[PDB]
Amino acid sequence: AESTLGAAAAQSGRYFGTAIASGKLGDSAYTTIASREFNMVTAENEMKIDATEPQRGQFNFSAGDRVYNWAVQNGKQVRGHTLAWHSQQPGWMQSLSGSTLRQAMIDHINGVMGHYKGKIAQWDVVNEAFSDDGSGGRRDSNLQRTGNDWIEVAFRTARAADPAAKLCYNDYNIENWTWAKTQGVYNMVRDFKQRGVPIDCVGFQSHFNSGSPYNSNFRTTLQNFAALGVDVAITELDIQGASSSTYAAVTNDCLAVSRCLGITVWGVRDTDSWRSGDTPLLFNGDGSKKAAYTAVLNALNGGSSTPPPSGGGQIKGVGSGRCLDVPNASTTDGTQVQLYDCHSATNQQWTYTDAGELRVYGDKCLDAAGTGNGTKVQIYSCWGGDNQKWRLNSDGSIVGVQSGLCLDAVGGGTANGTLIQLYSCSNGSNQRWTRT
Amino acid sequence: AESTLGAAAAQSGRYFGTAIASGKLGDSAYTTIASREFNMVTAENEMKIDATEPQRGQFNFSAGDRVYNWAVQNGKQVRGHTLAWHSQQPGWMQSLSGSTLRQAMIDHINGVMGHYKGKIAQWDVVNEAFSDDGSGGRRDSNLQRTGNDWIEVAFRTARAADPAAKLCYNDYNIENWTWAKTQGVYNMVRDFKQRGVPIDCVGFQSHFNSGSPYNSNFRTTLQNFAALGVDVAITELDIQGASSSTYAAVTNDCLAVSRCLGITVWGVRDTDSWRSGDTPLLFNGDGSKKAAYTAVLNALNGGSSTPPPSGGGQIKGVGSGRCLDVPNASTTDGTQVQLYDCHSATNQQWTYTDAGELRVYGDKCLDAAGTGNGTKVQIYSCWGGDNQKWRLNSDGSIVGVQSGLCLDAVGGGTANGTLIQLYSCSNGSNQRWTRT
Ligand SMILES: CO[C@H]1[C@H](O)[C@@H](O)[C@@H](O[C@H]2[C@H](O[C@@H]3CO[C@@H](O)[C@H](O)[C@H]3O)OC[C@@H](O)[C@@H]2O)O[C@@H]1C(=O)O
Ligand SMILES: CO[C@H]1[C@H](O)[C@@H](O)[C@@H](O[C@H]2[C@H](O[C@@H]3CO[C@@H](O)[C@H](O)[C@H]3O)OC[C@@H](O)[C@@H]2O)O[C@@H]1C(=O)O
Ligand SMILES: O[C@@H]1[C@@H](O)[C@H](O[C@@H]2CO[C@@H](O)[C@H](O)[C@H]2O)OC[C@H]1O
Ligand SMILES: O[C@@H]1[C@@H](O)[C@H](O)OC[C@H]1O
Ligand SMILES: O[C@@H]1[C@@H](O)[C@H](O)OC[C@H]1O
Repeated sequence: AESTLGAAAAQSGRYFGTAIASGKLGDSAYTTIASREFNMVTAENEMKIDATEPQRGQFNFSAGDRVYNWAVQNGKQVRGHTLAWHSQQPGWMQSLSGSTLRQAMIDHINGVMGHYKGKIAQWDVVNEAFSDDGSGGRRDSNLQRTGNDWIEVAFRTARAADPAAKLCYNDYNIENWTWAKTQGVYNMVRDFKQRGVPIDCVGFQSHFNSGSPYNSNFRTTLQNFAALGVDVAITELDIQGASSSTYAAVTNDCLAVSRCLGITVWGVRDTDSWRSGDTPLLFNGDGSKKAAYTAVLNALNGGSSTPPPSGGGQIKGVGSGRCLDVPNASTTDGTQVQLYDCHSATNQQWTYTDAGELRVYGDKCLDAAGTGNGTKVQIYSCWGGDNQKWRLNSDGSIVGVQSGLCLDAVGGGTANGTLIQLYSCSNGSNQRWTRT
Repeated sequence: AESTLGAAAAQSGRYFGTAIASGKLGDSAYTTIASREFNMVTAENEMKIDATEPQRGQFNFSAGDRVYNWAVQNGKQVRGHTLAWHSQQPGWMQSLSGSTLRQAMIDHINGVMGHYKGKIAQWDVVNEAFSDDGSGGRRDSNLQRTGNDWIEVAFRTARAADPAAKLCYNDYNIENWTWAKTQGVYNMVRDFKQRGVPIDCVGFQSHFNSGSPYNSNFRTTLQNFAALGVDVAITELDIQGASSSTYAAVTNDCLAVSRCLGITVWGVRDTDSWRSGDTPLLFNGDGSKKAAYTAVLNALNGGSSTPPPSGGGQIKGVGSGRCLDVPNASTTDGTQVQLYDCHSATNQQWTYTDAGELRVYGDKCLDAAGTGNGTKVQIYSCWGGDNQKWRLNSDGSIVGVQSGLCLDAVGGGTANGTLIQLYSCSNGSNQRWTRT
C-alpha cells in the first residue's frame, strides 16, 4: 500500500492534487506536506483572469509561474484554473459587455494558453456558467449577455490555442444528480459533443457542506457525464467537517468511474482553506494528518474486503489479545484506560466517529493529556480537541492526531490492568489493534 | 430574576462573575454581554502588583480604578486580584529579598488595600503559594524564602489595612481532594483557623482540563474547607471543551455548599480567554451563548423538577404531541427532520451530548443549514460546528447556538410530515419540546 495520496492514486492510474497558494510556498511546514502528498497542482488564484491579465492586453505570469515552477520542480502536473469566468475579473473586464467583452474573452484565452502551451494537463476553460436559481439555466453575467454561444466559443478558442490540453468545464453544485443545475450542465455537454464542440472534461468542484451535502448519487452523475464521452475530475474537493466516511465515499466514487482522472482537494491544511471555519481539508492547522486523510489513503489503496465495524465495537491488542478497557466501567474524566479480558460490556465498546474520535459510553472520548512519550491515554468529555482524535492505520496502529504517537501498552505489557500510553510508533504487537 | 447568570445566582444569595479586561471595555459586543450577565468582577490584570505599583512606593491605580468603576457603575461587586504573588512581580520587586522583600510585600498590601479600603468584597491576599511537585509543600519563591510565615503575615497585614474585606487564599490544582497540593492548602488553612490567623476564604481557581480534570470530589473539597469555618469561592473557572455537564456539575457543587459565595468564570467569550484554544468559557467568539451557558443558568435556577434524560431519548413537540423524526430512518446527509407519531425506533432516539449536539444513529447530528428564519433543520455527519450545537431552554424551546433561533414546526403544523425549521423564538407550542 502506498504511503502518500498522489502515489496511492497513481496505483489506479489517477492523481491526487491540491490548490497551491504561491504566498505560502515560503512556509516549510506548508510545502513539506504539499510536495510529499500530491502529484497534481492547481493555482488557487494565480492563473485566474485578474492575476494573468491585470490590464487589457498586458499578460502577467509571475504569480502563476511561481506556482507552476514549484509544481514541475516537485514532479507534479498542473491544472490551469481558470480562463473564462464571471468572477474575479479585473476591473477593466468588469466594465466590458457585448462584442467588446467577447473579444476580450477570446484574447485572454489565447494569451494565457499560449504562454502555457504544452505545459498544462487540464484547463478549466469555462467556470461556473450555470445558475443556482433552480432553473437549470445559465448564470446571468456580462459573459452570458454577450450571447449564449460564449461557452462554445471559449472551448473552440481554447482547442486552437493548445490542442494538447484537456479542456474542462468546471462548476459547483453539479454533484447531486437530482439538482436542476447538474442536469442543465449535462445537457450542455451533451449538446457540445453532439455538435462537435471541443470539450474533453467536466470538473466537479465538489464543495460539500450542510447546504449542499454529498449524496451517493454523485457516482451516477459521474457515470452519466463519462458516458457522454468526456473525462470527469473532482477539482476543488472540501467537505465541511471533513467526515472520514464522506471523504472515502467521494474517493470511491472516482475510483468506480474509469474516466474519473483524479481528485484535487481545495487546499493543504484547514488553515489554508477559503473555508477554514468548516475545517474541510485533510490536514489540520498544525499540519497533522486528520482521520479523513487515513480514510482517503485507505480507499485509494483499495480499502478492505471486510468493512469496518459500525455503531460500536471492541479494540483488542494483538500482542496481549486483550481489549481496550475503561477501569470499572468508570465515567470519571481523567481515568486512564487499560487492557483487559474482552467481554460484552459498554466499558469496552468503542465507536470510531467520522470526526476521528474514539467514543465510549456515548459521550466520553479517548483522550491524551500531553504529546510526549509516556502520555497517559484516558477518557474525557468529548469536545473535538486534536488530542481526542485518532487515525486507525491499515497496519493496525492507532495514532493520535495531535501527538503523532501510537497507542502503546506500557512496557509491552500483556496482562490485564496494563495501562495504555502514547509512544513513538513502532510495529510491536503492543501497538497493533484489531476492530471487532 | 432568572434569565441571566448573576440574577439567577442571586436567587440563592450568590453571585456569578467574570474576569474583566480593561482593554476590551471599549468593545460594545464585549460589554453588552459582561454588563448583562455578571454581578461580580475580577480585574484580569489591572490590580496585580506590577500594575498597581510600577515602581517601589509609587502606586498607579489608573487601570485598576477603570475596572473597579466599570464594575460598580454596572452593579457588580469586585474581587481584588491579587496582593502577594510570586509571579509577574515588577522588576524592582523581583530584585528584592529577605527582610527588604518582606517589607515591600507589607507596604504593597497597605497601599493597594488602603486605596480600595471598604470597596472590595474579597481580596486574593496570597496567590498560588503551593508547589505542583506533588509534595504538598510551599512553592520555592523569593517570597517563601523571606520566611515560611510570609503568608500569615500577608493576611494579618491585610486584615488591618481593611477589616471589611473578605481575605482569601487563592490557588489552582487544589480542587481534587486526593491531590497533595489540596491537602497542603487544607492543612495550612486549618492551622490558620486554629491559631486565629485572619483568613476568611479560600479561592479555588478551578481551571479544569484533561491534564487536571474536574472530579466530583470537588464538592467534598469545598465542603471540607467550609467545615473549617472559611467561605469558599470558585474564582477562575474555565473548562477545556466547556462540557455542559461539567459546568452544571461545578455550578451545583457551589449551590450544594452554604459557604460557597459564588462562581467567577475566567473571561466573557472564548476569544477573550487566556486559553482560547480550549474554548473553555460560556460564550463564543461571536458572542453567542454556548450549550454550557444554558446548563449553568438552568442549574442556578434550581435545575428541573425531574433529572433530565441521558443518552438516547425521544423529543416530543408540545403542540403536536408528535416526535422529532428522521424521515424513513434515512442516514443521508441533508435529510430534513420532521414531526411524526412517536414510536420506539432509532430514527427517533436523540442523544444530547455535553458539547450540545443532538445525535441520532450514533454519528449523525441535528444540523441547521443557514442562520435565518426558515432554515431547514436536518441531519448531517457530526463535526461540532456551531450549527450542530443546541441549547435546551428550561421553557422547553431548543435554540441553535450559531443562529440563536428556535427549532420550529413549519407553519405551526402538527400532522405527520410537518417539517422542522429554524425561526425566531416565540414561546409557541410549535417550538416547545419535552424529553421522555
Ligand atoms: C416493516 O415495518 C416497518 C415499516 O415498513 C416502516 O415504514 C416503519 O413504519 C413505522 C412508521 O415509520 C415512519 C413512516 O414515516 C416516516 O416519515 C417516518 O420517518 C417513519 O418513522 O412509524 C409508525 C410505526 O408504527 C410504523 O411501523 O417501520 C416499520 C417497522 O417495522 O419498524
Ligand atoms: C398574531 O401574531 C402572529 C404573527 O402574525 C405570525 O406571523 C406569527 O409570528 C410569530 C412567528 O411565527 C412563525 C411564522 O412562520 C412559521 O413557519 C412558524 O412556524 C411560526 O412559528 O414565530 C416567531 C414569533 O416571534 C412571531 O411572533 O405568530 C404570531 C402569533 O402570536 O400567533
Ligand atoms: O477577496 C478575494 C477573495 O475573496 C478571493 O477568494 C478566492 C475565491 O476563489 C476561491 O477558489 C479561492 O480559494 C479563494 O481564495 O481571493 C482573492 C481575494 O482578493
Ligand atoms: O474494567 C474491568 C472490567 O471490564 C472487568 O469486567 O472487571 C475488572 C475491571 O477492572
Ligand atoms: O511499551 C513501550 C514500548 O513499546 C517501547 O518500545 O519502549 C517503551 C515501552 O514503555
